[PDB]
Amino acid sequence: MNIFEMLRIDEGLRLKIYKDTEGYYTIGIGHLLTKSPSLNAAKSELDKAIGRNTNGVITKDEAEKLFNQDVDAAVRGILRNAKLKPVYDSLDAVRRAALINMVFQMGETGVAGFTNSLRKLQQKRWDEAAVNLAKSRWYNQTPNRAKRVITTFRTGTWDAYK
Ligand SMILES: [Cl-]
Ligand SMILES: [Cl-]
Repeated sequence: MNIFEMLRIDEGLRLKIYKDTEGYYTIGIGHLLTKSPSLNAAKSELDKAIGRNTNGVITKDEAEKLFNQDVDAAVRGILRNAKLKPVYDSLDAVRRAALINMVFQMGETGVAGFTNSLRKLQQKRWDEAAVNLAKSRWYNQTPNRAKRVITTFRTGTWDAYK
């Protein structure tokens, strides 16, 4: 298992523009196009992102491409964030993937706000971090996915994904 497979399971794959769990226009493997309620804006962002007149539909290779760019960027965002980096550097590989998953979902900014949990992760207090992480809008809005990431941080295994 790896970050790519993990996220492909959490986000799924859709080749036509859809609305995500927050009602925002997205495409491919959880690639957010826009927070605007205009399908046109969405289509415009899509064209711009792929580099062609898409008409709201893309190919699988196209989706994979956005996915790679997006994973790459999440990592880079982590490495550039003063709050995130130290945590990521302290973690094992399985656990790093869970952090990446959260940043991909909520952005660097969002995750950087989980101060208490971040501290607990840094300290390697697995159970305590899991409990704190669960006290969040994130958990309450997407509990199944949140449960999987949380278990992942708790166990340092891919169990939640097999
Ligand atoms: Cl892009
Ligand atoms: Cl969920």
